Amino acid sequence: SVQPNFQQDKFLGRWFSAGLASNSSWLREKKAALSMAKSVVAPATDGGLNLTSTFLRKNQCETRTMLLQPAGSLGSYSYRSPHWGSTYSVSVVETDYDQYALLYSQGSKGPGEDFRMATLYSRTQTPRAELKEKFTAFCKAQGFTEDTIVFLPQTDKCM
Repeated sequence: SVQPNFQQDKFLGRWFSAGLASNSSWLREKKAALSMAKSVVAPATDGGLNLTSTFLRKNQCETRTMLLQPAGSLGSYSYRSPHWGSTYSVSVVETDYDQYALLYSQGSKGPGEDFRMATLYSRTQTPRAELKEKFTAFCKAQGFTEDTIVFLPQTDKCM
């Protein structure tokens, strides 16, 4: 269920984490108390991607980097989390490269297999209405209910 003819080089660069849906209420709640700054997608050695997220947590700038290892079809990745004792499938399901990308993740190993999440990445920090609806429509088709779909607070700090 990857974006057809996915081109990794065009997915590189700056993105803003503008929305999320998840079946984990804990995760949604933790994320919403953060303020998202910017994300950066960079090439990784294994042929995949390094995803670096910058955010505000209790008024402090924080950064986290995740290695997205190539999995199957181009646009699909695996993320290993030692903390969660789990591996997650991560897929770029839909993107036009220059405005939005929709990512979908679910566990593939360990207790994390119970976990599902959709993310809206936008090239602009405030996405147009058309892009927000693209995200909500995707989330609804994937069985996320209305109150599990979150638009995330943003910040201009940390940059």
